[PDB]
Amino acid sequence: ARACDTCRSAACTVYCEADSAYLCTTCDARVHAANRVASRHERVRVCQSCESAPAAFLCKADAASLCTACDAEIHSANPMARRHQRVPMM
Ligand SMILES: [Zn+2]
Ligand SMILES: [Zn+2]
Ligand SMILES: [Zn+2]
Ligand SMILES: [Zn+2]
Repeated sequence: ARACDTCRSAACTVYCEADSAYLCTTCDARVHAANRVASRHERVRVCQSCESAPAAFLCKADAASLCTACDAEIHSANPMARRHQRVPMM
């Protein structure tokens, strides 16, 4: 798994575009509790397939938030995966 950019001792779980940062859950809380300005940052779950990119699609059938590339790889695999309905997370 991609490491947290601040603590570099835990797997990242969220991605913050404004900070351009992959963060584990505790570092995410510490960074955005710092003040009201930071607390407005919108964050997204890190892809649960590759765990190295921000997720862009939620697939409830797979119970997985996936980045664009993992979403395409997983759902082109075969005709059952191809019918999965995903929710754009934007
Ligand atoms: Zn961390
Ligand atoms: Zn942020
Ligand atoms: Zn991915
Ligand atoms: Zn799926």
